[PDB]
Amino acid sequence: SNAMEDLDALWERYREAVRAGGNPQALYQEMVWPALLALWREKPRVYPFPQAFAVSVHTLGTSPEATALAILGAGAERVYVLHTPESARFLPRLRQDTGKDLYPVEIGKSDVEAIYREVKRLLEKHPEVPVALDLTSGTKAMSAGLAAAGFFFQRFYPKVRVVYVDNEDYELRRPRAGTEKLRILPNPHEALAEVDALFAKELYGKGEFGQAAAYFRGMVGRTGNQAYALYALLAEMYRAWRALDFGEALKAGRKLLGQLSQNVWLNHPLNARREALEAQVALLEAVDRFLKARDFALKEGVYGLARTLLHLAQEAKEEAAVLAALYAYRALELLLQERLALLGRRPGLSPEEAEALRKALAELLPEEVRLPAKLGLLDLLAFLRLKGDEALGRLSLAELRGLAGALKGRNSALLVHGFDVPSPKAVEGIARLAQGLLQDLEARTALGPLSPEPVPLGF
Amino acid sequence: AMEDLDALWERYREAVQALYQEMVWPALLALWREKPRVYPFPQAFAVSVHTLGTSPEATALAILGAGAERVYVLHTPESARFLPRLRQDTGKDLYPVEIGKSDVEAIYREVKRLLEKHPEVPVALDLTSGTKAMSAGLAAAGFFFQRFYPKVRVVYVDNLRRPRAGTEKLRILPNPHEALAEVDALFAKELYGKGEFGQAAAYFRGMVGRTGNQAYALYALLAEMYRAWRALDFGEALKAGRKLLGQLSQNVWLNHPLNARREALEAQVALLEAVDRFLKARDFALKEGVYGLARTLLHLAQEAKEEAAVLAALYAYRALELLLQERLALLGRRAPGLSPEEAEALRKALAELLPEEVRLPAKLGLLDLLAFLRLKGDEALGRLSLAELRGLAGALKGRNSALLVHGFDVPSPKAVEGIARLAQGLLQDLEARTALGPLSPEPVPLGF
Ligand code: NI
Ligand code: NI
Ligand code: NI
Ligand code: NI
Ligand code: NI
Ligand code: NI
Repeated sequence: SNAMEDLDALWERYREAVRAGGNPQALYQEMVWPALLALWREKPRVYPFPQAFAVSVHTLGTSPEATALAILGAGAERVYVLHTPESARFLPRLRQDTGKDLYPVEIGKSDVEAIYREVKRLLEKHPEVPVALDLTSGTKAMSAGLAAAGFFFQRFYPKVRVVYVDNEDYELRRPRAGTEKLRILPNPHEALAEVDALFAKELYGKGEFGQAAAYFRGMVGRTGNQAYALYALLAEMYRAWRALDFGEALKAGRKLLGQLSQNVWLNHPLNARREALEAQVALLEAVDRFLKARDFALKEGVYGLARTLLHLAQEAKEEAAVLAALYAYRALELLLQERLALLGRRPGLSPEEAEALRKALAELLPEEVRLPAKLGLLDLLAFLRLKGDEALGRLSLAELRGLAGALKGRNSALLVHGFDVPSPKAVEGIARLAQGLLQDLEARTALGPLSPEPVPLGF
Repeated sequence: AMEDLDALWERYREAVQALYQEMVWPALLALWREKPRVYPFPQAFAVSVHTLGTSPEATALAILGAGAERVYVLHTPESARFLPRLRQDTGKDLYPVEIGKSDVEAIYREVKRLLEKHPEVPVALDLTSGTKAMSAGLAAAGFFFQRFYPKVRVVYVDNLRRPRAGTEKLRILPNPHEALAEVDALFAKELYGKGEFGQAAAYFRGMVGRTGNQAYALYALLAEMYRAWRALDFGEALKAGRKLLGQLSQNVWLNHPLNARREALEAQVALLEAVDRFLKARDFALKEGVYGLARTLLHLAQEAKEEAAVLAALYAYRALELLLQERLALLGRRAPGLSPEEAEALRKALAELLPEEVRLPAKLGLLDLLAFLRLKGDEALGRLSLAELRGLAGALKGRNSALLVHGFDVPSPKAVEGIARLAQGLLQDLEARTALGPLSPEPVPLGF
């Protein structure tokens, strides 16, 4: 590699020329710079891994040489030079040492805002190709602004990379001739493994449990730390729980508690809220078992199911009305059914009862109106309240008559058997009624801490 | 105090580098000590972190300017020889931390540790001194961590051959969003790409509020149309689509990027119109609205298949039910159109499928409706293998048995999958018998 060799020889000759005592600036300009330029012309030195760039953008200040090296090292077809007004005079020489067509763009020395604007415009212009942002030359504000722009815009233009010419200083108070290397400045997200936890925590606070679980699981692979696995389990539980997959939720929670039990994890932050987690997993057990059993005697399973549905209805209430009404309807139906289970039957209708019920329903809304084989929602209200039901007897008639409209419409909704779009006031009425019943049932149940919200992550 | 510094600078230029030291330095120092000059708007800092390269003076002025009680100095091997002068000029004790000159990841690690140590106080990250990799690294770390430590700020000392002594200003470096409002736009696009249509709509609305441009109001109407569509509120979706279409008709917007997809857009809005008609009439003669409703429900089922299997089962059940009901409308029947020879024939058909004493409810269920439609030689259903009808029979019986309707079952993914495939075939058949236009399926690309 002769160019490299005759260059090292020129560096030692330079050493002796400055040891003799000449002004080393001109001795560098004549002795060294054309051989270094030659070395980078023939074979650009890039690290850590070689890359192809379609576009390169370069801040420019006092030192044209390093920018020339950076242009040659990125090897882009299209080249932009973000330069201060003073350094425009350097652009012909920059054009000559480099042999590229340059696109100059003038920027004030303190104008960081303009750096941001120029990067944004340039990425809108080149949105699908690898782009190199070279911060080597310029004021601290220009270079830091370019790096900050690159890393920020990587979120929307993932082929952007930030680069710079790393020079190592080695008597001769100057970088050694052949040691400069074009490097990629690593993104802080890339370079810090554990910061994924921050992202995960953020996503956990907003209830996006699946994505938080993904961040935790991948962090296990990257950093090799198994504590995050536990966090993953937790998020997955809350995902399966919110998805009404109670079996998957219970499985994940049991695995999590079994991990929290080992001595190796006694100091895991999740052990600080261990009581609440055991209460929640207990809820999951009760619900899973009640789903298998369909027995309305197990009050705790009915409670967990209904409460989960009501939580989902309240979360859907503003942006997904039809969904919300579906959830709320199933909750209220379950709760009324447990009320009936307090009595004898699930169908046990005597004719004195059937007649008295036609009376009750008729007086509510015409006694000719007929009653179906399985009891409706308002049907169920009338049968239970007709039997003086404590929480259903407390009902106000003003509310009752306005609910009556919503209660007939349960199977008639878009997502069950009909085409109704729900009236939001009807959704709120169903939800409020369901909530009062949920509270009465909660009173006659054996409950843990009763913590609705997911557990705080502890870090 | 500062006028005095100016007098010293004119006297400097007249007496004209060590004379910059002796003449000017302690007066500049003293100006920064007495009242530090911080811009654009001053503030207090609890923690200060400084990279240190070859220029200890600017770092001294930065340490004074930030006014922090705890000062961390991130220095190179060489830079250690500057630590006394720093302590002498600032009059502060310093926590030194050694770094390599291009060890950027050690800068990132240090900032991370220091922010874990000080999570709820204003922290100034000063990049004035250091290699390009050190300063760029500190700025990058500051802006990245700002999302999780909002009180972090990045700062720097802003500057004949020397800069005039009184003009140095400790400045706060803005992050890109602070300096460029329009990037909230980019955020919108990302949300729009992920399906969170409401948040995209709100973003575009705010952009109209600030920039005063109505094109982003068109984008907001687009996102709101898709949000209402996804929520199965076809009235509001039809509303927003109508208005937007009327705008893209107007001449003021002839170059709007959305017009670049108008042929798709129109079709979708027509679809909404059809659906609205159907929903008001409950009349299965309106084939277009049936197709639009069933297709929306099937898209929702597919997007919920992985994570929300219960919800996806509900969606797919409703789609399949609507499609079978339309197949029934072909024969001019509904839901009660039974005669005894037919009911018995269906008992024998169903029993042969699954024991010939089965009960048929008054109103037909999914499996009952399907077998009945075979008993009437309906074409699309008639070309099912008896094997796959046996394999679908279980999932077809659980129509009202699912957790989200009348029962408690969790779906097997094969059951939801098979019901969604059956409904898909019926949907293609109905697609032949409608004219819904170009009908691009996914949301139209924003066009920027
Ligand atoms: Ni040679
Ligand atoms: Ni990550
Ligand atoms: Ni979401
Ligand atoms: Ni919640
Ligand atoms: Ni039903
Ligand atoms: Ni989709």
